[PDB]
Amino acid sequence: EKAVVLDEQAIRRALTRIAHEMIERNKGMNNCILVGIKTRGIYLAKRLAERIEQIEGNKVTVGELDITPLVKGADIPVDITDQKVILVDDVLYTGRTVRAAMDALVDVGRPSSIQLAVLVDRGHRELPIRADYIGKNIPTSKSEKVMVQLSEVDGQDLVAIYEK
Amino acid sequence: EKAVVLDEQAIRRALTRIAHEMIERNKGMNNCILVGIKTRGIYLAKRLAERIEQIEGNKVTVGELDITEPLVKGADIPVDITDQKVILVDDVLYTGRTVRAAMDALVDVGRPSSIQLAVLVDRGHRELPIRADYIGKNIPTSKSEKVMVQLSEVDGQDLVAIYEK
Repeated sequence: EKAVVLDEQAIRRALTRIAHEMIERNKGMNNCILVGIKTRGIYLAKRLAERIEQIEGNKVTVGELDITPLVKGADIPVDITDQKVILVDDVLYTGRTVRAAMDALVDVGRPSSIQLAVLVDRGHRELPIRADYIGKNIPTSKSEKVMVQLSEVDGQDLVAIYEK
Repeated sequence: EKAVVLDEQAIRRALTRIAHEMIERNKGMNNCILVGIKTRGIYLAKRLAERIEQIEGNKVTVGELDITEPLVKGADIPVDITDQKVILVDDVLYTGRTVRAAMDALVDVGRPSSIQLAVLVDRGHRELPIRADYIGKNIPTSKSEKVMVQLSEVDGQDLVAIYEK
């Protein structure tokens, strides 16, 4: 059983607000790198970069990590040394994918700091990891599953909760 | 320049409240392991263990990670942590970089079911998306300030101070 809890318009509004918060907290996002995780993180990062560029007239670099968890691959097209990185995640749940991402980036890139932006936080963390920017908090039971669909890969924009 | 911002009594009152939150969130703390970090984290863990035991009548296992860029020197955790709840105990949370390394050191020894973080003081200025689950006191600071915890077991008295640049 499935329920739609954010529709396209809710997703658009959340991303616009997150982009504003990124401009407020990171001096207009000059020199700060967005790194997507999971399949849909990179597409969220690109959407954010576009919103920021439409305001600041600058270029916001987007990279990605390929994580199962094990970091199996990466594409980060600038040197992140001493730079601000923001991880972009579709759904924050246990935090274990974020931890894998974080350890790889500190180890290989020596950024000055790493923040976390998520479209949805579904709670039930298993590590002391919290998002800095959040589209929507969505309370859940343990047995529920939260999924994000985006235009670029699934063909439409929505967030759904699935029951057991 | 130094300023005392928690005295012995404030520290005692903080630790009593954290022990209560730990009992509420972890089913009375049966089978949950406290792991201290840095020099004073282990002493804070033992104090918490004692307060939880005075209520529950149970045994709360205490372990330690030796961390000195943070480098993990070693560990002493006297039970298997697999599928168990671990709480890291930190004196001062600042950038989160020690806590990051500690989480790595745990996973080296074992595969806990979950890890939480209890800190006496949070001074802000994180550099990683790492936040404490239990907090004695939030102490706002400037970047250039330093926060230090003294405990009786090592320093000879209990206090928290801020040092200016």
